[PDB]
Amino acid sequence: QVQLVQSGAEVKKPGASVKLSCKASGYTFTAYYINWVRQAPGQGLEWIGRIYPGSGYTSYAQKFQGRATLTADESTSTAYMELSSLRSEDTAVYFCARPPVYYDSAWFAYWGQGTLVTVSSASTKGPSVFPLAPSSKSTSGGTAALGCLVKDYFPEPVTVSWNSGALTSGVHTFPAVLQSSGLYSLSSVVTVPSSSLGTQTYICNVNHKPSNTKVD
Amino acid sequence: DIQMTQSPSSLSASVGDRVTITCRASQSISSYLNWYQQKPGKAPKLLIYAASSLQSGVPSRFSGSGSGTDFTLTISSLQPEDFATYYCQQSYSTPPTFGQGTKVEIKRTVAAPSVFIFPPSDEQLKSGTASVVCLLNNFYPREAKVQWKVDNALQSGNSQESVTEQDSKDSTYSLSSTLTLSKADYEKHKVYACEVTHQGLSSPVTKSFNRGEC
Amino acid sequence: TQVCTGTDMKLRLPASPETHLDMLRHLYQGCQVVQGNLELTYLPTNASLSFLQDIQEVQGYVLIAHNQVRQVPLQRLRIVRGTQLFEDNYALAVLDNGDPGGLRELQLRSLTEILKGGVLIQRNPQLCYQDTILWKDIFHKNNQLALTLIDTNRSRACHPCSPMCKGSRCWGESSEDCQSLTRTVCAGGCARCKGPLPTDCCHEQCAAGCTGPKHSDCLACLHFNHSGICELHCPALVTYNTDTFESMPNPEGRYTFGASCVTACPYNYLSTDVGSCTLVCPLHNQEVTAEDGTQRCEKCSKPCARVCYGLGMEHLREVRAVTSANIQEFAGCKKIFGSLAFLPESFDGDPASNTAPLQPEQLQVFETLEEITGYLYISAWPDSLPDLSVFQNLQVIRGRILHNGAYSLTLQGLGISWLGLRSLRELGSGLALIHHNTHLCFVHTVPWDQLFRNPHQALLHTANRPEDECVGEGLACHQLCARGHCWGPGPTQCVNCSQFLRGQECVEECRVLQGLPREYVNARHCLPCH
Ligand SMILES: *[C@@H]1O[C@H](CO)[C@@H](O[C@@H]2O[C@H](CO)[C@@H](O[C@@H]3O[C@H](CO[C@H]4O[C@H](CO)[C@@H](O)[C@H](O[C@H]5O[C@H](CO)[C@@H](O)[C@H](O)[C@@H]5O)[C@@H]4O)[C@@H](O)[C@H](O[C@H]4O[C@H](CO)[C@@H](O)[C@H](O)[C@@H]4O)[C@@H]3O)[C@H](O)[C@H]2NC(C)=O)[C@H](O)[C@H]1NC(C)=O
Ligand SMILES: *[C@@H]1O[C@H](CO)[C@@H](O[C@@H]2O[C@H](CO)[C@@H](O)[C@H](O)[C@H]2NC(C)=O)[C@H](O)[C@H]1NC(C)=O
Ligand SMILES: *[C@@H]1O[C@H](CO)[C@@H](O)[C@H](O)[C@H]1NC(C)=O
Repeated sequence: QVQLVQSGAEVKKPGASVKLSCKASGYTFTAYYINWVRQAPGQGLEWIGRIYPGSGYTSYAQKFQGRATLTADESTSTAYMELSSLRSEDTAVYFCARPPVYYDSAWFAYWGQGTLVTVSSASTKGPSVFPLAPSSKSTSGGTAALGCLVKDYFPEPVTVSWNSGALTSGVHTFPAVLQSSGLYSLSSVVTVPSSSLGTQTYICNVNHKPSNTKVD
Repeated sequence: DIQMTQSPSSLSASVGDRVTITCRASQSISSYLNWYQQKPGKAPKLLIYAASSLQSGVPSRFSGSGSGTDFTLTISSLQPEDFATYYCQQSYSTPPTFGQGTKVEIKRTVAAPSVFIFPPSDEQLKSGTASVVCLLNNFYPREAKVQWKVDNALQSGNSQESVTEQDSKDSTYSLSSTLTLSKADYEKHKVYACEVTHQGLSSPVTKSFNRGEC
Repeated sequence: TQVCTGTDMKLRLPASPETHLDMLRHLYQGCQVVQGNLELTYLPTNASLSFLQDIQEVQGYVLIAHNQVRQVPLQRLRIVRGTQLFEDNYALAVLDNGDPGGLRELQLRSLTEILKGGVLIQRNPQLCYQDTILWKDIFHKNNQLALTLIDTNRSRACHPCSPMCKGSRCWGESSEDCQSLTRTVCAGGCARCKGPLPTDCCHEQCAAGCTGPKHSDCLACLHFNHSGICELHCPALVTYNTDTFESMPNPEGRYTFGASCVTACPYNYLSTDVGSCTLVCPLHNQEVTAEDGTQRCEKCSKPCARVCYGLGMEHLREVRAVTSANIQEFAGCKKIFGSLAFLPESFDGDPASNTAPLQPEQLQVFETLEEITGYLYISAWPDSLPDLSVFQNLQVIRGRILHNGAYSLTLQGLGISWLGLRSLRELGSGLALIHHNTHLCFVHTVPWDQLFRNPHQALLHTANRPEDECVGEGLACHQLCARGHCWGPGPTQCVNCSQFLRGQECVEECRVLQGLPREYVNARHCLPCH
């Protein structure tokens, strides 16, 4: 399969640099333009620049001719996007895409699992995991609700799953909300049958990359 | 840079209806337009590149047309799987620019919210601060209101709601509120209620519980 | 021959576009090494450029600009030395190729060496694979600071490289268009190599690439090619015996001609004491012409005698045309070292200095002229004068300097009726361009093939007076003109006189005993006696 895997979903201090990698596979990496598009939370798409691996030829926009250095390795098949000086307005989710058939065309298919980049001065804190035990009040006729709770962590995001990605049927993961302290918080519940309450065990999987925390 | 403008900004229609999203350019574009479909939490997918030319894999119900200033994205039969923010992109000159996006959300029949309330964990009681979370599940539309009545007394301001995106399957939203308080202000009352006013409800559904009763 | 001379017209539009393509076909056909610049400009979409297919080396720069062609066959172009540079920085300029017409692929699959200069590729709406090339590998080690201004402003989509291209670096869409690295993959400190191994490293004297470690396995020479051998210098013409250091001639000695070692300088070239082939002698030298026809440069101990310089030489270097402010400096000149250009501005004077415009009578100054080293350019000529008979004694135009690097004889936009160059018997080099002369005849009556000295020469002619109109009227060669060869009407314009030329007029028989002072015969020339 033709895939693009990005890595570096972390938070950086304002003014510092950040190098985002973009792994490639399933095709000749040097044969197609690897361009970068960013999108702020709840905003539109913005095109940074493109680069042709094998030659190293780059094409930037006037907004990023001072920053955003692009590279490429034939041996490791990686794009390695890198900004020099970060701003508060440079907080976005960075994607790496490539054209479908032609190498220089400006329509993008085969995108990658983008990595979010937060630019703020506050410290990186780990999330707290609290369970939501279903009582007699939460026992419906044939169904029952239960979930985990993530509270007070400064940088997004968090990968929340159930049974290592086995229990996905009837699951709603809520988006995080910014509290008074400036620390996000969200929830994630699962609609399980009441007849199968005491039959199966339910564990929430909370994965936080910016602080490297895995609590189950 | 060439400014791309779409219309409308938001749109709602039922399953089977046709959708017309108009994209306007601030410069004459010779059919160098591209369309995308970005679902929440995922990267966009190339729907229709270079005006009319459709992309492989993309359903045939997606058609593109237009030239010069105005264009048009068309969905002959709207489906629940078509819930996403649609962007248009010009490929005329560096840099390629996008629009603000057209967030199209489909429409279904009225669905009543499944009200559920969970007591604050005992592990959160030893922390010094406690909060209460209520659950509203699988309801359309997303027009709802949740009031926190503690001992028959409204507690507003100290609550934050978090509503998910529209489901791609049954087209139903889900809401979650959080009553942020302290432990010193927590154990002075016993009854915590969850009152919801929704379209699919003839009377405000109130499901409560009592502290220290399990 | 294998070696041809480039041009020097740059972006300047061709005066005769109807013959512009026929020029390029005469210069480069069969040519492998281009001494000078390879300038391909203003070529229609329906142009056949199959004469460029042999060109391996270009000494100057390469200019491909303002063309409608989709393909320029330069697959064998191995090396661009860049001794001259377009705009002084670029060894390869690809500009404004378009108007579907337009250059699609460069296809320079042999170009692996650029000794001096950068690459300029801009405004090519159809060109692809320009940004797929690692240009840093083509540039020489001593040219790693060479600029690169490349524009990918395309109006079409481009297919990727063929799966054979490892690294996806190509000059086109074919499998043969793959770029072969010869610098960036070299082991150790090799400037050029045939692989990533130290055994694949090529000799220091090699240029483009190698086929082996030897200095006889090169694809191109960095300096000089000594009969299949790449060397830093040619073997000196002089050997000094280590006792007393007397100079004795070297049997293995060679002259430096371009980037190759020759046993003898080619035609129309001069041999110097240093051991080189030039078109212009060094300072304070004179041209000693041997009896066998060969010419050489010799240095003078005592200051040289006064020499007559033409335009483009010495004190007339920056002078555009022959005017009435320099017309007297050609007076009494039998041989002119330089060129003669007659523009429209020649015949309008200077009101601010009360200088009268050049008069047709003053042109008789060139009556003593017998040889021009540069070229003869006439784009303007007095309507009164029916011919170029003021150059009636001119015998040789060397063409060591060429107009736009191509033409040694240019006659355009004149009102002359015939030529009148009865003494002209040699055009040492360069092409001849005679076009747009409304009333001009006696052009096809000239044995042009006799004047040329190499097969890269020809006569480009158009828009003159139709030969059908010429022969219709009584405008044909005189009966006494041998083989119907003449420069004009009358028996005073015969190339070859059938019998007994008297003075400047051909007669049928001299009066040896008929009354005209008993004219005695001396080598077909009638002369007075007693
Ligand atoms: C450079 O070189 C290119 C070729 O490599 C030259 O391009 C060709 O130029 C010639 C010039 O004579 C063109 O021929 C003319 O074409 C026109 C236009 O043809 C159109 O209209 C026709 C209407 O009847 C139509 O039939 C044509 O369709 C063609 O293609 C289909 C394909 O299926 C084929 O089935 C048809 O049979 C046709 O062949 C096309 O749509 C045409 O009107 C001209 O007719 C004149 O001449 C005839 C005979 O002299 C005369 O009887 C008519 O009354 C009329 O006066 C003429 O045929 C040719 O089409 C060009 N081809 C291409 C591919 O461009 C180019 O000209 C060269 N340039 C230079 C500067 O030299
Ligand atoms: C150096 O010059 C020699 C001789 O001029 C070239 O050798 C000739 O190469 C051609 C093409 O391969 C052959 O057809 C000839 O027979 C060769 N002649 C001789 C005498 O070998 C040689 O290719 C030149 N080398 C370079 C690097 O230019
Ligand atoms: C690209 O070329 C077109 C015309 O060929 C021109 O209008 C446009 O300005 C060019 N763009 C750039 C960035 O040079």
